[PDB]
Amino acid sequence: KTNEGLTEENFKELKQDISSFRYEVLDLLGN
Amino acid sequence: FDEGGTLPPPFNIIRHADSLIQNQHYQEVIRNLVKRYVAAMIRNSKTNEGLTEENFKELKQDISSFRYEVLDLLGN
Amino acid sequence: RDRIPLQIVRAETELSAEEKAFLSAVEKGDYATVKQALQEAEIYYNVNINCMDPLGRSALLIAIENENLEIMELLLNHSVYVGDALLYAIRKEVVGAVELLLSYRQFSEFTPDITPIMLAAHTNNYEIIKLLVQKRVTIPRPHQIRCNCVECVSSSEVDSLRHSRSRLNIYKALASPSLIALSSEDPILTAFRLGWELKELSKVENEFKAEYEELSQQCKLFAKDLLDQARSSRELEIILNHRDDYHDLAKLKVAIKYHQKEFVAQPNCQQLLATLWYDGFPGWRRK
Amino acid sequence: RDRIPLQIVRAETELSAEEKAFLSAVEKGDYATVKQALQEAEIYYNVNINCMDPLGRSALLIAIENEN
Amino acid sequence: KRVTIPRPHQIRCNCVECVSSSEVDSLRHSRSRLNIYKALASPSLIALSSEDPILTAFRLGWELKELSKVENEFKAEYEEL
Ligand SMILES: [Zn+2]
Ligand SMILES: [Zn+2]
Repeated sequence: KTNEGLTEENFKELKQDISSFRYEVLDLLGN
Repeated sequence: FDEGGTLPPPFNIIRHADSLIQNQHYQEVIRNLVKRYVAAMIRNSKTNEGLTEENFKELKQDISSFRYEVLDLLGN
Repeated sequence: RDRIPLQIVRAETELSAEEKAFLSAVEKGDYATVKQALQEAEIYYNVNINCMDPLGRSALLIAIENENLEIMELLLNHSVYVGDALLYAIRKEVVGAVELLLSYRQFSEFTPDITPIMLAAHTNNYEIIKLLVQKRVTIPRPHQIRCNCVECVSSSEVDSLRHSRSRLNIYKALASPSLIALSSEDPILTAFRLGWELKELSKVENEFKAEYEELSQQCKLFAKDLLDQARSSRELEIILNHRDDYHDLAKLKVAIKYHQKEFVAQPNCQQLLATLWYDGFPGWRRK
Repeated sequence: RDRIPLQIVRAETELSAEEKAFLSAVEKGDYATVKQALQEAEIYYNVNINCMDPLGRSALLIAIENEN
Repeated sequence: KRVTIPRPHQIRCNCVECVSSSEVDSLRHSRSRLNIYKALASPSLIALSSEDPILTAFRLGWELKELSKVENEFKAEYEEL
C-alpha cells in the first residue's frame, strides 16, 4: 500500500467516472 | 587563549540577581529558535514527497458519495 | 498418476451473502442503505454488526482508511465493539478521528506492550503529541547498564526474547526531536548526554548494533539545526557563554569533551574565533 | 519512583470553540456559513476576525494556499 | 511600476561605513551582499533589462570567483553562482 507509484491507467478511470456522472445528470435534468 | 604567561624554554627558569537575569535572558532565544525550526521542518515536508495508491481511493469514494446523494435527491 | 491435487489444509469460517452486501455498501459510500440495514437488525435478528471480512477488517476499520467522518458517527451512535481502534488512527495521521474517538470515551498487528503515547512518538507529528500531553500520561524509566537487581536477573532468564525488545522501544520513544523540543528545560544539553550513552550500548548488545548506532545520529543534527537558525550576533554571544550553577566560552568547551564534530565546524563558530586569533592585526587582506 | 512525568514548560494562549468553527469552515469551502459569521460579529461582539491557529496561520493565509 | 535595487561597494573598500558597521554587527552585514548578488544574477532579469545580454555575463561571471577567495565561509555558494 505504501511503496508504489502512479501511472497512466488511473487517469482514464477518473475521467470516465466524471464523464458518466455528467451524462447521467444531464439526461435526468434536461428531460 | 588562556593567560599562562608561558615564556620560551630558555627564559623559563628564573550573587543571586546575576544568575536570575541570565536565566531570564536565556529562554526567549530558545523559544524563538524552536518556533522557527518547527515551522521550517513542517514546511519542508510539503514539497518533497511523492504520491501513492491511497489517495486515488479517497478521490473515487468522494465522487461516488457525491453521485449517490445527488441521485437520491433528484430521482425521488 | 501424473497430476497434483490441490486443497485447503487450514480451514476457517465463511460469511453469508446477507452479511456480504452490508460490507459491500460500507466500502462505496452509500449512506441511505446502511442506515436501513442498521434498523431492521433491531426488530428482526438476521445479521451481526461485528462480522469480519476475510482479511480481518471489520465495519469500523474500513471507514477509517477511507476518511469518512459521517459513517463513523452513525456506527458509533449505535453500540458497536471498539477494540484497538485508537492505534489504527495514530499510524495513519488523521486528526479529526483521534479527537472524535477520545470524546466518546484476538488478532492485531501490535505487540501487547505498545501504549498510545509511545506509538505517537515513533512517528513525528507535532499536533497529535500536543493533544495527549494536555492529559496526564507517563513513560517508564530504564535501569542503568550492568544493573544487578533481582528483577533484572529473574526476568532475563524466564523470557529472554521479550525482555530485549522493551528497552529498544523505550529508547526509540525517548529520542524523538519533537518530544525533546516540547518537554525539556534545556534542549541543547539534553542531546549531548543522550547521544553519548546510546553508543556505549552498541558494544554490549551485539545483536542490535546497527539500530543503536543509527539512533545515535538523530541527536547530532538536531543541535546543529537548532544553532544555525540564528539571525544576529547578540544571540550567539548569549548562547555560547551560558553557565549553569564568567565571560569565557563556557559552553564551547563542553562540546569538545563529548566529541561533537559538527557543532564546532560551522561558519558562524569559525568566524567568531578568527576575530580573536588575529588580535592586533586589523587587516589580513594583503598580498 | 520509576516513572517520568511530562508537561509543557513554555505555555502559550489557546483559542475558544466559537472561534474554532470559523477557521474550520474556512478550510472546507463553505461560503454561506462564513458570510453569516462575518455579519453577526458587527451587531454583537463575540469573535475577533484576527485570530491565529496553533501554527500561526490566520484566516487570510489559509485561503491563499488553497487557491480560492 | 518604478522600483530600485541598491548597489554594492567594490572589494577592499575602506570608507567609514564599511568599517563601522562591520564591527557592530558582523553576522548581519555578511548576508545582504549574498542576497544582492543572488538577486543580480538571474537569467530573466539580464535578458529583460540589459542592453547587451552577452557582454554582461562575461564581466559578472569573472568577479564572482575572486570573491570566492577572500570569503572562506561562503565558498561553495559563490562558486555555484
Ligand atoms: Zn535490566
Ligand atoms: Zn563593504
